[PDB]
Amino acid sequence: VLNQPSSVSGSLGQRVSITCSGSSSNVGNGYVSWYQLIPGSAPRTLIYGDTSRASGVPDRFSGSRSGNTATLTISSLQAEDEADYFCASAEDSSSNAVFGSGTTLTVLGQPKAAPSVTLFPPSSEELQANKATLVCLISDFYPGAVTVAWKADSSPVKAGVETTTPSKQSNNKYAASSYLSLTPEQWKSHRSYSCQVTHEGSTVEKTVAPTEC
Amino acid sequence: QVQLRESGPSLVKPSQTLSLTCAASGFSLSDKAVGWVRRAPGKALEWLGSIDTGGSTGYNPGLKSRLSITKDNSKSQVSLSISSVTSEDSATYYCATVHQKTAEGDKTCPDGYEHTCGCIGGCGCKRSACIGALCCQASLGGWLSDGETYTYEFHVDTWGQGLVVTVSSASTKGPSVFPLAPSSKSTSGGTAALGCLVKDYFPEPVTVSWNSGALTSGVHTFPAVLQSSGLYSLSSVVTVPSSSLGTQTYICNVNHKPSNTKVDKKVEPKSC
Repeated sequence: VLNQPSSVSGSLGQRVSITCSGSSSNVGNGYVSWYQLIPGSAPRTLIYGDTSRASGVPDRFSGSRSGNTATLTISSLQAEDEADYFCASAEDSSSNAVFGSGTTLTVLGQPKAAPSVTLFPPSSEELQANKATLVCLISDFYPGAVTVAWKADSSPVKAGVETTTPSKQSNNKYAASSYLSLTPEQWKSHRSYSCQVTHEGSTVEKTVAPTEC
Repeated sequence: QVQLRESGPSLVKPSQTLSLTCAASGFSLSDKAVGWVRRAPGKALEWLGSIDTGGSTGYNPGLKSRLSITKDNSKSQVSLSISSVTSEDSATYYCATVHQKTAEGDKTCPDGYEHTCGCIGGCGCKRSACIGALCCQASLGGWLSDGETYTYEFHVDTWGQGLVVTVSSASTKGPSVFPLAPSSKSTSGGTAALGCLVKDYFPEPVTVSWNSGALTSGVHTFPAVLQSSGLYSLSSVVTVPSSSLGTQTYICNVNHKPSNTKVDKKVEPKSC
């Protein structure tokens, strides 16, 4: 495995560099490639032959090499550049490729975006299947870190809660979802249930009630 | 355009053989080499192997004993088999066109070194600071560039979309699809969010479209949660005019290929 830093950070509009260290039998052979893996999207070839930009790669991505350490340099950093970056190089065979350990890029200076919360009650169909799921959908927020708490009436609920780790949407904002699984009896017996979404010190609470149909 | 499509089971039992297939389009398998690459959750890209235009295969040496790549130019397919898999083999699997070339004659000297022919024995590379005809000796950090300087070029050209594969002893489960109808208080003025709940399926992945793909704007399909039960759930919502919640047809198209399940769930408006 080629050695890369675990993570790097650069501010918006500025420039960051990611190194790729190996031996004279891989990186030294002078044909290093670079790949961009954005969460959810297919990998993208950035650089090949140390410095040649692949088809469609903007000029902002620059590759270089000195000896057994290659470097990817990203300039005019944009939020869309956050991704896992991997280098690669053949080793003793054109059909024996070695990848780097990967580097996570954090673009700094991105402004706060507050979450929008949509809470759905259990459908009538699910209740007839003798199940009940409350669905709390959380969209359009940055940074990708939320805490989700659930309330039955006004009492906290910890059992039956399943919450995703936030992941990045297409618009550079994050999405997350939280699910509360109940029996139809529990759902019907309470006056309401609440999803409380806390993001950057502020909490959005949405509430649903079995009485509403 | 060059396109690659992976197919095969998204679920394999431990110790079984995982077999995938890559469908080519936009080129001939007799013109480009095709290779396989996988990324396990959280880990780094890992090379698997490739088969060049001549049907000759190269593999990851640590995995070679368990790998096997075949090709049929006629059907325009590339296959991959991995034997005796375990949880370690759960990953997204890509096929891709790859560049592979062995080059010779690279007598260029690295940075900090200088090409010279005034060495004992002819031409080579010396440290730029070294002075004398012995600077191409190992004792002085140089070398003679005599004969065979084979350099190997590799890079992935066009990446496939990637097939999710889970290796587990847990059994498949098709999803329960439930409508997510907005009520009279959950709207958002001139628009409203309606959706579908895709509950308790195993393994990944699931896809959702709306109205057979004719409705794309305002569609937001959320990533799945992995529940303590080992089952997955995800939701997909679309934002539409509130005026049309009860006059326009809205249907989510759920596809869970691992269980061979498709559901078209028509979402009706709630009364209150």
